[PDB]
Amino acid sequence: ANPCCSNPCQNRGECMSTGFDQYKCDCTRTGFYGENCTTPEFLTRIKLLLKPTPNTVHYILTHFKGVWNIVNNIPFLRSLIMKYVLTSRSYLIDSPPTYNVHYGYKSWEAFSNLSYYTRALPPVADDCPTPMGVKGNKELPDSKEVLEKVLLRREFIPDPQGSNMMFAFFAQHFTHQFFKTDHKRGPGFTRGLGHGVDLNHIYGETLDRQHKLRLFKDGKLKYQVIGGEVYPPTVKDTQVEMIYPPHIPENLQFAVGQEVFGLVPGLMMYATIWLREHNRVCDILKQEHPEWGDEQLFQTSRLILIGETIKIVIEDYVQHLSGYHFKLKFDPELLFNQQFQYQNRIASEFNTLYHWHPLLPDTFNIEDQEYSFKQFLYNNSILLEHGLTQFVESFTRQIAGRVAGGRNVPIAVQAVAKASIDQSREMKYQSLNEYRKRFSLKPYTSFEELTGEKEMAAELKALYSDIDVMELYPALLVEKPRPDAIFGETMVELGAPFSLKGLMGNPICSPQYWKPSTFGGEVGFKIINTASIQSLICNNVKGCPFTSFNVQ
Amino acid sequence: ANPCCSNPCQNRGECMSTGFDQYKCDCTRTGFYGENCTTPEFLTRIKLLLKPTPNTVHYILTHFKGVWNIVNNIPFLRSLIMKYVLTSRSYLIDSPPTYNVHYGYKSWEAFSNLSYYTRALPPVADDCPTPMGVKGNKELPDSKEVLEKVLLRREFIPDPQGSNMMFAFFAQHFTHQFFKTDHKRGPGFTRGLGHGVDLNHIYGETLDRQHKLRLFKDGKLKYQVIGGEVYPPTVKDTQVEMIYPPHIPENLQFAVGQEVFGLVPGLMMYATIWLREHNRVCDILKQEHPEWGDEQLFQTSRLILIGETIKIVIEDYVQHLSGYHFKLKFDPELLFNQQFQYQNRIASEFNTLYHWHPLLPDTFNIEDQEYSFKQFLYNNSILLEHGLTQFVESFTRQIAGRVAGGRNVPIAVQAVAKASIDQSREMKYQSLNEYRKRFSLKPYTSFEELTGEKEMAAELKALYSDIDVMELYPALLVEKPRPDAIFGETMVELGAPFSLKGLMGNPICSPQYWKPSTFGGEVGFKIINTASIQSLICNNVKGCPFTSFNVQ
Ligand code: HEM
Ligand code: HEM
Ligand SMILES: *[C@@H]1O[C@H](CO)[C@@H](O[C@@H]2O[C@H](CO)[C@@H](O)[C@H](O)[C@H]2NC(C)=O)[C@H](O)[C@H]1NC(C)=O
Ligand SMILES: *[C@@H]1O[C@H](CO)[C@@H](O[C@@H]2O[C@H](CO)[C@@H](O)[C@H](O)[C@H]2NC(C)=O)[C@H](O)[C@H]1NC(C)=O
Ligand SMILES: CCCCCCCCO[C@@H]1O[C@H](CO)[C@@H](O)[C@H](O)[C@H]1O
Ligand SMILES: CCCCCCCCO[C@@H]1O[C@H](CO)[C@@H](O)[C@H](O)[C@H]1O
Ligand SMILES: CCCCCCCCO[C@@H]1O[C@H](CO)[C@@H](O)[C@H](O)[C@H]1O
Ligand SMILES: CCCCCCCCO[C@@H]1O[C@H](CO)[C@@H](O)[C@H](O)[C@H]1O
Ligand SMILES: COc1ccc2cc([C@H](C)C(=O)O)ccc2c1
Ligand SMILES: COc1ccc2cc([C@H](C)C(=O)O)ccc2c1
Ligand SMILES: *[C@@H]1O[C@H](CO)[C@@H](O)[C@H](O)[C@H]1NC(C)=O
Ligand SMILES: *[C@@H]1O[C@H](CO)[C@@H](O)[C@H](O)[C@H]1NC(C)=O
Ligand SMILES: *[C@@H]1O[C@H](CO)[C@@H](O)[C@H](O)[C@H]1NC(C)=O
Ligand SMILES: *[C@H]1O[C@H](CO)[C@@H](O)[C@H](O)[C@H]1NC(C)=O
Ligand SMILES: [Cl-]
Ligand SMILES: [Cl-]
Repeated sequence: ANPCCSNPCQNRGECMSTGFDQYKCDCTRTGFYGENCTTPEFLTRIKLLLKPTPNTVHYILTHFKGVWNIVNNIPFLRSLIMKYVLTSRSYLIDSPPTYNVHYGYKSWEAFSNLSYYTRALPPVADDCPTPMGVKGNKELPDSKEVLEKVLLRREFIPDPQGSNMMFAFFAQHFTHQFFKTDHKRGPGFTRGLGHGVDLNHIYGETLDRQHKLRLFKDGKLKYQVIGGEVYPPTVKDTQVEMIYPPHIPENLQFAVGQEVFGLVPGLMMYATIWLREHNRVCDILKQEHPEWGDEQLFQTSRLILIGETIKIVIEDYVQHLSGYHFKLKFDPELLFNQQFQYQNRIASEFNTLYHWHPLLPDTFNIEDQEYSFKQFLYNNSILLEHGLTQFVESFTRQIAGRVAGGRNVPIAVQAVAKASIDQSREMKYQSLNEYRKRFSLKPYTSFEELTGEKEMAAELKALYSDIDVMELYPALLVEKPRPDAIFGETMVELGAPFSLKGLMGNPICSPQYWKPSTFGGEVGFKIINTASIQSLICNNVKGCPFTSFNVQ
Repeated sequence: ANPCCSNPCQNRGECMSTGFDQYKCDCTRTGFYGENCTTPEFLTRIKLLLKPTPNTVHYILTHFKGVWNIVNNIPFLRSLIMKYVLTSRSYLIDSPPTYNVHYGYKSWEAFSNLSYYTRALPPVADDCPTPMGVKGNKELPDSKEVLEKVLLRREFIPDPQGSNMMFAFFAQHFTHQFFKTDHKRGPGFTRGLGHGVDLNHIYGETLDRQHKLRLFKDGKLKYQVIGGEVYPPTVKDTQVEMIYPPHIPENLQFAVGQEVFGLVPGLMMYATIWLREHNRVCDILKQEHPEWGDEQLFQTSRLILIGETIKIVIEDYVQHLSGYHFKLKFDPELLFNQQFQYQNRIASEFNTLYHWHPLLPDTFNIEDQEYSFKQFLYNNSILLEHGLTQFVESFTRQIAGRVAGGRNVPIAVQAVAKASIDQSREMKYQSLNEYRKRFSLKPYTSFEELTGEKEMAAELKALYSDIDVMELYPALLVEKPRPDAIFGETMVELGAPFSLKGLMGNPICSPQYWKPSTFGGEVGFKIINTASIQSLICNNVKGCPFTSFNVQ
């Protein structure tokens, strides 16, 4: 019965009830006016005429490779373009943040309480007649039916962009520092109170956990040596709580910053690589600063690793998944003459869209072994048996699955996929098309337009009836991909703003931090500015195997 | 020991050790270069040449009233000047924040741990040969001797700016939402995790406390009615913890957001006024929104009261203490085309400088009574006996003491003033002159220059020996005042940056919050934009007595 249930205000106008059955739209700074903020100002009309579509911009970025090779070697132009990428994306994110699962209006509680994920769109109010507001049936379709018909994998569909298992596990490892759902409280709550790239998945969320993981000599993290190789220490040694099933013996209960990283050896591979990297940087800093104590060595190494992470995420990881011929750049100085907020709050919708389970293969192929999900999960003995070198060589060669395009979620994780649907509903997510509008995208007018195809589209129409009631999460996984691409339009145009804002919003990118002295001088600073996924592997994995996020 | 102990890097350059007995200065973005960041770039030379001193700017702002009267009535020019006041002041504050009591270098711990006050200047390292670094004697002078010789009141010295007890108690009430030292941890730690104007001193720091203070009908806060007058509810009724001696009568144990506010009736006066204001705003919003529930009424009223507070602080409180003929303005829109960070971390030095105990009179004069400190402390019966109307009338008439100029701290609070000195030392504060340099002020070259007189200067020279080892806090209280002013140069040039940044950094000032719908529509927004100390009192105090921050 909330008069704002229909989501009447357009173009980011805010709806407020003015009585039991009346509403008012606040069109402040939208560029539009009128009852529903749909009448454009003159300069807004000009902007809408000139603005190219995401599909047009994507086409330009993924063609003309010869022209981009030239542009990439003109620093002024590369800087200009990267600057526009950062600013245009970041403008789509509210900062300071606004809504959350419990607040569809701005409040001090929603602003101040860091235990909530924020919300890019407010929840559908509890008293609205339908799940999506006023459109659709009284109940959304059975999530098991949605899952089985259009999400579950029949035959494995490989990623045409050539993403590999190094990419899949990097995505999981990296994102799991800021997607840490507090299941005790609910799906709209997080345990990652840093709300970004703080490397708590290496160092621990709390000071007591950090201190249990630290050696307190030379800035270093605790470790063990097994057959001459460095691995994280044990739960027994450190008293650091981890999630393991009872059958895992004490010697295989590795303790790392993030309590869930014993789940799969792919996570423990990266946990081990980053642990080694921290201790490597400690050695470098000690060489430069014989006068420094353990605490400053530890803290400075952490800041360097934060920098390395952001560098690799932009110039290797995002570079790869983007598919662009343009060479992306990690350069905080690009924002120093721009309006930009050095802060971030993690959005629930960002968490939801990043459930990239179709990346996962049917089996995990290491050396000449093909491990099932059941064999792979909670099995660090696989890591010890093969070693990091073989893990990297094998993961670099193994292709990942396509995320968009439908029917590619492995059956082994069907319950996780269903949970993503169900939890979106619990959190009262607005529809796909509302989210499309929120990120300046044209609403889909049919299910065939969404999928680019007839079969799944017809299945969805029978389930949902109205395209305006289609849900965000399943839509991301069935969406028509870009040509030979891993993702469709909605994934990129939502994903990119959340991602780049989260990376550049870090305080190390602010002008008072982005200085050599922050990182122990020019040598420390250069570790950040020259970091890559290859360098990380080369320095910390025996033999310096070749690696990349693309299969060969 | 540490080669950075002498504070060699100038002009906000950062010092890093490069060995046991060698340092480097990082002059990045300072405008200077060379070993100590003292060689200016050409543009810096020009800016230095043209830039007027604070004393010259203060002169211009406090003279030429006829010209300012014209300026104040030309909106474009008033906006231009206020914009420059906000941006030039805020530029002096590091945001995101950097140092704290435990970290003299940037670290993730210092950035992320909200339990610390931040630091405008890093602490003097523990292994430095002297308290201030390398200058001065091995120990600072006896703090009791400094207190007695130059701080303690002989005869009451009234404020020549005419500040009254409404002003004094407003300062105390307002600032104690963000100065809440966690004495269990130490003077460098805070319990005010909002780090700004969140009105926790009305609503409680934690959700548990807030919920005990709330009525859960119509958005309102609980209250009691004594002699037909509204007062805060009791500790017994609410179960909220307050600090009171055990003998205080049950009905006089008033429970409010801030646990210390039973300390003096002056604080409880403002607590009662704001409580009434919250409930008054609830009534207004209920009339506008009969469809709204208790939670939205409560939250929206809180946001409105935050706005009212910022409005009153700038346009009444700061306006008064500034002494300027220019009419200051609370207008978030002034910053929308500027680079500005909507965040704040409370600085330890801001806490220290705001210990304005000389404001306090020898006795508290209400109606025909003159209460001693002993009679006034923890004595809410005084408030009940006289009533709010009489409190306002009396405190509007009673003059407060001068803060600068020396020898005006009442002996009744001598232990608090001594603690301010001792805790500054414990927190390893750098010297007055280092702080002056940090805020673009010229170092004092003698004690006579500091005080503008001979007697106190001579006592200080005998105690401290070197002007470069004079301490910040006692210096603020002995500094030569501006002509017929309450403060000297150092108080204004340090206080203003911290103050204005804390006010404008609030999320309600950000573009996504600063719109009518945030506050329940134009009716709510108007409450903020028309707020004043006179209207606060008129709306909530029987008989609408005249009030002001200056004696008439
Ligand atoms: C390696 C095999 C994997 C397994 C066995 C697995 C399993 C799971 C499970 C059981 C959950 C909890 C779901 C719930 O709350 O009910 C989860 C959450 C999640 N997964 Fe995976 N997953 C895997 C790989 C990946 C990959 C490659 C990604 C790509 C980024 C990913 C992204 C996520 C995200 C973002 C969450 C939400 C985390 C949170 O909110 O705490 N997962 N996964
Ligand atoms: C009215 C009588 C007042 C009394 C009896 C009083 C007493 C005290 C006491 C006992 C403390 C705690 C000291 C400590 O534990 O280290 C304190 C702190 C403080 N006082 Fe006052 N004071 C009064 C008025 C004022 C006024 C008018 C101001 C003006 C702003 C003020 C500013 C402060 C500040 C900023 C603190 C530090 C708060 C914190 O960090 O927790 N006080 N005062
Ligand atoms: C942030 O919000 C959550 C949700 O309201 C708070 O968690 C609740 O706190 C209340 C009051 O203490 C408890 O009674 C509930 O059991 C908590 N859990 C819920 C409702 O999920 C949390 O306290 C808030 N955090 C802060 C810092 O205030
Ligand atoms: C913020 O920093 C303080 C100071 O280091 C932390 O408090 C300490 O916590 C450690 C580890 O639990 C204890 O050994 C000390 O007793 C505490 N010291 C003091 C002075 O209180 C605090 O835990 C940090 N807060 C957060 C959120 O990490
Ligand atoms: C020639 C390529 C220039 C690089 C800029 C493109 C980076 C992504 O630019 C995006 O394009 C979309 C459609 O115009 C907009 O909706 C987004 O706000 C914008 O960030
Ligand atoms: C005529 C003055 C109108 C402009 C208002 C200026 C408000 C105070 O401006 C201050 O002046 C100081 C001395 O120049 C500077 O050091 C500070 O950075 C600046 O904020
Ligand atoms: C356009 C008008 C410019 C006139 C500016 C008057 C400058 C007054 O400058 C003087 O500077 C001294 C600095 O120590 C202070 O002690 C004096 O109080 C102050 O009057
Ligand atoms: C309220 C005063 C309590 C402390 C006073 C004793 C400390 C001695 O301090 C002295 O006080 C004299 C009298 O004011 C001054 O003439 C001297 O300059 C000063 O050194
Ligand atoms: C989380 O998912 C994504 C998907 C696509 C992205 C594309 C881009 C490029 C650089 C872009 O078009 O902005 C960035 C981040 C992205 C994150
Ligand atoms: C906390 O103590 C102060 C003292 C002086 C101030 C002056 C000003 C004016 C407007 C200024 O010169 O900026 C603002 C705030 C101030 C706070
Ligand atoms: C505003 O939207 C409503 C429904 O959302 C529609 O009926 C109405 O016509 C719109 N008003 C205008 C003036 O366009
Ligand atoms: C764990 O992996 C090993 C190989 O390292 C494999 O032989 C074993 O079967 C796995 N454990 C389980 C429970 O499947
Ligand atoms: C408290 O105030 C009352 C007047 O309201 C006064 O008579 C009494 O002396 C005071 N109590 C104490 C303990 O000083
Ligand atoms: C700073 O370096 C200068 C060189 O210009 C040197 O003369 C001076 O001694 C240094 N600083 C100090 C602490 O004197
Ligand atoms: Cl990302
Ligand atoms: Cl202030």
